[PDB]
Amino acid sequence: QSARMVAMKAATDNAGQLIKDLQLIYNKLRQAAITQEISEIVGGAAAV
Amino acid sequence: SSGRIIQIIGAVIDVEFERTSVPKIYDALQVDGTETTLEVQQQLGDGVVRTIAMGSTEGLKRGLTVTSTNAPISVPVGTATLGRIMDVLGRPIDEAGPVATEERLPIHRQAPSYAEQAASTDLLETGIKVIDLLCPFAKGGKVGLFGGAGVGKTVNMMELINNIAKAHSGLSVFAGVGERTREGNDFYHEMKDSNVLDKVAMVYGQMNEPPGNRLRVALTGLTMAEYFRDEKDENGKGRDVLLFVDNIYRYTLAGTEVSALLGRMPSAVGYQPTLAEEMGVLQERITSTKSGSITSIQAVYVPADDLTDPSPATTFAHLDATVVLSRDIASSGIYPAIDPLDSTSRQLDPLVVGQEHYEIARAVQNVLQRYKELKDIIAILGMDELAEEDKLVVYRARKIQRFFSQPFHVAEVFTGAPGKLVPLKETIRGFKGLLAGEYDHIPEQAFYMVGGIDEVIAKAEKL
Amino acid sequence: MSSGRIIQIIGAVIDVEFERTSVPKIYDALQVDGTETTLEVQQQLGDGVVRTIAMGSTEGLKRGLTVTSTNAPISVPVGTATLGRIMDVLGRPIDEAGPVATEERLPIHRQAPSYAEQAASTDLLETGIKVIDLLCPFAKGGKVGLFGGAGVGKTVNMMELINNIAKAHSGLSVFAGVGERTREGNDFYHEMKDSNVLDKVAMVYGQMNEPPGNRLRVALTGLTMAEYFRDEKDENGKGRDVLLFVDNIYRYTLAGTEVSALLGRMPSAVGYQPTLAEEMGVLQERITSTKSGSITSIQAVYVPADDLTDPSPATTFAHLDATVVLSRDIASSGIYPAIDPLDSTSRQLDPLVVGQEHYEIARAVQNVLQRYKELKDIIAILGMDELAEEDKLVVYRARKIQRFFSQPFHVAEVFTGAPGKLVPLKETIRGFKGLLAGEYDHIPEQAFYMVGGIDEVIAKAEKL
Amino acid sequence: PSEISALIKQRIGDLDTSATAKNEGTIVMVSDGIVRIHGLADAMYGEMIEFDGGLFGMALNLEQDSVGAVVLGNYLSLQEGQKARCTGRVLEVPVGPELLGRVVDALGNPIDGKGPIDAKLTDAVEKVAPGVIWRQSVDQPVQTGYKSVDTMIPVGRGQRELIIGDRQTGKTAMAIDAIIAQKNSGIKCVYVAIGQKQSTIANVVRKLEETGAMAYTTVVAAAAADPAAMQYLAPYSGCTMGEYFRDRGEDALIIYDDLSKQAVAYRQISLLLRRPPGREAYPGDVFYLHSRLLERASRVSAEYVEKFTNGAVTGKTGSLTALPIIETQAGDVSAFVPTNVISITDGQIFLETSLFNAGIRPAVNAGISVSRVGGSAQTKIIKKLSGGIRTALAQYRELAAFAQFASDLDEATRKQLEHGQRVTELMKQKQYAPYSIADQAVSVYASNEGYMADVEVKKIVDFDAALIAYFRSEYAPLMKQIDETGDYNKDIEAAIKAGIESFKATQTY
Ligand SMILES: Nc1ncnc2c1ncn2[C@@H]1O[C@H](COP(=O)(O)OP(=O)(O)OP(=O)(O)O)[C@@H](O)[C@H]1O
Ligand SMILES: [Mg+2]
Repeated sequence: QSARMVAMKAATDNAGQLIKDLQLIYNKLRQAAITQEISEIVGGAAAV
Repeated sequence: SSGRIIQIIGAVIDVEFERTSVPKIYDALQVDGTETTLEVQQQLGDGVVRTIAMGSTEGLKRGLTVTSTNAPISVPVGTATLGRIMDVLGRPIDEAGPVATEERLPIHRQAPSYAEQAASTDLLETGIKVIDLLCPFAKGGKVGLFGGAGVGKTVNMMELINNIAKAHSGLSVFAGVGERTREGNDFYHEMKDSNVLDKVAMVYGQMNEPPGNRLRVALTGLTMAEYFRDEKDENGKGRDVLLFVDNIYRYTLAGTEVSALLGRMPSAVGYQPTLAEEMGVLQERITSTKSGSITSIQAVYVPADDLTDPSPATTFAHLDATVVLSRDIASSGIYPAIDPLDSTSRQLDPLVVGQEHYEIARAVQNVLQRYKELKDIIAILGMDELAEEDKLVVYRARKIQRFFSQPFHVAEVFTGAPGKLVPLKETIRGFKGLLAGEYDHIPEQAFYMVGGIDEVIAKAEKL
Repeated sequence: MSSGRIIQIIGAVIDVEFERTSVPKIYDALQVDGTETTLEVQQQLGDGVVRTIAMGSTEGLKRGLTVTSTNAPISVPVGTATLGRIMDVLGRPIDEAGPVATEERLPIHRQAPSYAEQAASTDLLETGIKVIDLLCPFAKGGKVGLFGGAGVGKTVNMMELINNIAKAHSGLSVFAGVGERTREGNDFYHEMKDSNVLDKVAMVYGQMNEPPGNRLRVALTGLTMAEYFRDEKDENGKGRDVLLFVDNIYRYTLAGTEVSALLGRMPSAVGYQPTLAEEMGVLQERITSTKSGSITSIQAVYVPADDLTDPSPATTFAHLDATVVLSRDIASSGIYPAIDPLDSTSRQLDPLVVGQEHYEIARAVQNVLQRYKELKDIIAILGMDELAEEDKLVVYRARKIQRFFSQPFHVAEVFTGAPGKLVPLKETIRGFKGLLAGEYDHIPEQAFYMVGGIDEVIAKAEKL
Repeated sequence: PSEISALIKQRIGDLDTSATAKNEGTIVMVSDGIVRIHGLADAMYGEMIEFDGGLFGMALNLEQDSVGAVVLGNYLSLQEGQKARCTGRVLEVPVGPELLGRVVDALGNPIDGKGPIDAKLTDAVEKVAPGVIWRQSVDQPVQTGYKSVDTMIPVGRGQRELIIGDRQTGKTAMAIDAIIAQKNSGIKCVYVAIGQKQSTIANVVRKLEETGAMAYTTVVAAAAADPAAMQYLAPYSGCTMGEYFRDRGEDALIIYDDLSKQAVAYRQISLLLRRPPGREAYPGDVFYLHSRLLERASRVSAEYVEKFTNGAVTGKTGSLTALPIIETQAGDVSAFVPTNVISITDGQIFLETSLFNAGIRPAVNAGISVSRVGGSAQTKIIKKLSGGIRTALAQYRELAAFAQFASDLDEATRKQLEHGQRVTELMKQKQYAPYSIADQAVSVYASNEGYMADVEVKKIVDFDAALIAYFRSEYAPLMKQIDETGDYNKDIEAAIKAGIESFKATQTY
């Protein structure tokens, strides 16, 4: 019982760490997507 | 006072006219060399116009004279088109000789007015288990078919065609919109061997023609359906007609193609800003009226199974049901192979369907979705370690899946082409009994590939 | 002869022509002849052609209509009477209580403060709130990052700040509503009025019912107000040191993006104006102290999309000096204010700034509060009495700390009775140090709650 | 018979009284309801324009040599050479209490087939919000018949509150049901529909008529088959009609539909004007566009009322509550348009797809939906009784994970879990079944009294309905008095508890 308890605690901690990781990468990707699309739009508008 | 070819770039065409004589929008322009025709898109002043080529894009010479008709695009309509396949221009493409009628009508009428909406919602039944229980239809409705590539979707539409034809003198009509012409020919011949073409009219846009043609096939089919509905027969009310869209997405893409070359700026995805305008123009001319109604079926394609972008988003704001086909249920050997858990309709309402049918649908949703989420743990341990509770649930879910297996009326060769078209009430009875457990003592196989309780019991007794 | 006539109108941008011998400079002020709308020179288009923006609605207007200039940037009233008065960006009263009393007018723009005037010292503002006073001391002429949602007493904290600065340091208060919603603005007014503090503050709002230029320039408006008050010298020189309240600078950046887009200029990485940093700075450098007087800033900050790496907050942090964050749970725990005493960061947190002992004390408090925070989960799950008794002592002491950091407010006096208590350092410091010594481990946590200095705490404890 | 003949003749002799010296323009360029015209040197900004075909147009771009204007009616009837003409006026639409029971165009033109409308008054669509000095606080509540809504998310007369969520989430139903609850409020209501299937529109119409509430109600719809400009301007017109009564000292409610959609239309229009695009093609002023609309609705200081009436009315204060709706893509909040919207409202409400998919009807997620106006928008009794729900729902939502758990956990956790599960289920509700505040009151009392903390969860709704009917019959004067006032008193609660314990003692559920 003790060992299972400790392992669950560690699992929770690793989950939190991975959550941080994913959140950071998500922010980066959202920024990149916005950049790409706005560049597309401005180029297309500049076409005329 | 004839215009001339002044500039051509790909799909966009321009013509000079005498400033006094100026064509109006949406009127046909006659190439004085070839049969090819031009539609006005916008007036460029000074007698200059912008147009799109209806037909081939060959044989074109800067400075070739072109004339007009000073009138919108009108094509023949009437019973003299049934069982015939026409081009975007309404010409015989089936080599069955010219059309017989001269009843020609334009294609850009306005949407039906507000005051003339059918003052009451209606319902349509198909005699099909999963649909008439979980995907109800309103006569005049809007239906979407998403995905499905391991099964014959055209088989499903043709089944619905036989459904409506035997169900009503209300004829049917299909329009080829970016048609995978292999499947189109297959459908043509299979309807042919069905001997059912008298209630069918055919126009094809088959991924080989300037984008305008594939744009406008939709309008053609719309016009045919409109007029055919408007033929008030012996009573003052014509038949309620059915439409088949080869793909709405290709209708969107047709305008999407040359929008930028039109001088249109791109949209949020780079699309055409007039997307919603044309979409509504299309849909609002598809309704139920005070006298008669028109409904349609739309074969839907989804890009990368992604719905979270405008191209399906706009469509969804006009449908009434989202029939999403299922592949692995087909792998389960199910004939219809339609998902029972994702497909919905806005028509699922007790006030319109009654209470009992609605609540039966509720219960079956609950049991199926609960059975799904236990799959993992069942795999991990087995049925035994689960409480005795939900064992009957598993059995009932399996029997439900079997009950959904509906032999097709018209395949001509899948199980003998047997029709079921079971009444909604009988299926209600059967599913009510199954939910209660009236027959939760029989192997699910007895519920497989059959219809009502009579067939299930007879099968269980014969084995 | 400065009358020029409208030549072209789109949306909010406005174009006029003038004589090629008399051309207004950029940022000059144009009053439309016969109407109360005003035009702002943006870029000289040559040929006596100028492209400008309007200040308000643009309706009914028609081309060829004459417009004069002022040959100068925008000037607004400034003076002592400006308190208790709500004006537009143009410094024109909207309280509808008569015109502005002063005849003193100053142009909105001026260059950045001289390098020579940057004071060769850096010291700390005294406040009596007992929390920032230890953990995140403010510099003199600093920028304080503030975060957290509404309903946690933001207005209340501002109330207390104003009260203290005006009371002890005789500070004057200026508030700028960038992109304000009218209802909360009016509520804030009524609060200014009931709590007898309105007479000491100068108020200007820009609503989100106005074209962007209004919202952009209310900032510089309030800034200049503050500049005038500070540079207004006192007896024997040494003009006051003042505090500036500005809402949602992020809205400011957004309005800058607005006007840049309307000019038809390409976006930035995310899509802000490419010049973003320019206006950000131009705002910043006029926020500082001088050899005469000082200015300090409180700025409401909102982080859209929670991106600490977004360009706008990134540029913000380039000038931030202290960070204060507001909690929801802490307030729900009946502790006011709900300042998280664990995320607030101060550039001034150095033994070279607050002194050696003060620095070490604060670090020790931080350690204790951390230590208890990771204790919390174990206390919850595995009980309490399964740990080191020293850890339990830590628990009690940290609880006393948290109970103590909240205090009555002199603004809270009118709210719920209970007159507030002003407290400086050198008593907070001593009391906290003694608490760290554990010499008060014989007293319930209650004596620390809703109370002033440690002497008061012991008075209550004896009386409890 | 001969009557009209005299009528037409007498009318005719009233005309051609002189020759006009008007200034007008002519057509140079046409594309998709957008026209470049030449001439008309003098022109009001945003002047409404007339054309030889009887149609009308809206002038936006006053360039130095020409004019761009958008078709208001239906183009595909205009050709270069035809002559425009300004009206010497700005866009204006009619208002008036006679508009009740009437359905019109975004221009204010009947579509109900009920003939002309005798509006004595018309007004310019575009105006400005009153002076912030003419704002006084919000204290009168607005009822929704939704216990969760009316408890955790109070709504006061003149407040801007946002319903938001993903698609097919009953948002339309939420708005209309909120409308229904106005049998007794005495306020009037306006529904604004944007880009909708006339079928849906007519269904809503018919349903409302069944409720009969289309008598203190007016509605306009910019369906999907309408000129984009019509759609773009329509919400402003609705705001105009609302402001009519607001400035009459009256209190009312209005509802938008798909402000996102009209934003799309405006995007398209601006784009066709060759204006500089912004992010996602959105001209920046979209923020300005929406904001200049929303703030026009509020609760005003009665002093403003009095001075506007010039003495006509002196007692009441006008108000107007704003209930807009935004549809979202996969529940994002970071999209530019919603992001703009958020900082504008006084409070927001989310809809979660899973809950309705889980059959949670309604599917509101109270976990993030807030109303920063506080209890000031509740009645005293509800203001009193909300806290129990508040805290119970809190505790549940932190620790709801234990559903299958708590076979070994401490008992207090189990009891609190049962409490939470029951109260969570309590809010499941059907459309067109508004709860009077008395009904909500008895439900909350039974909740906090724990008299439902002893009954199975599956029949909680049945329990509630039975209780409802029981009081409704037995103790009608009590609820009468309650909803007359909405005050919490020891006598009142004692009567309520006596009735409850009687019900438990009496007929079972
Ligand atoms: N509490 C309820 N009980 C029973 N049915 C309900 C309930 N709430 C909503 N519905 C049903 O759900 C259906 C769909 O809701 P609705 O059409 O209002 O979603 P929507 O978001 O407005 O759709 P769209 O996004 O297309 O505008 C309605 O037809 C309504 O009958
Ligand atoms: Mg809706």
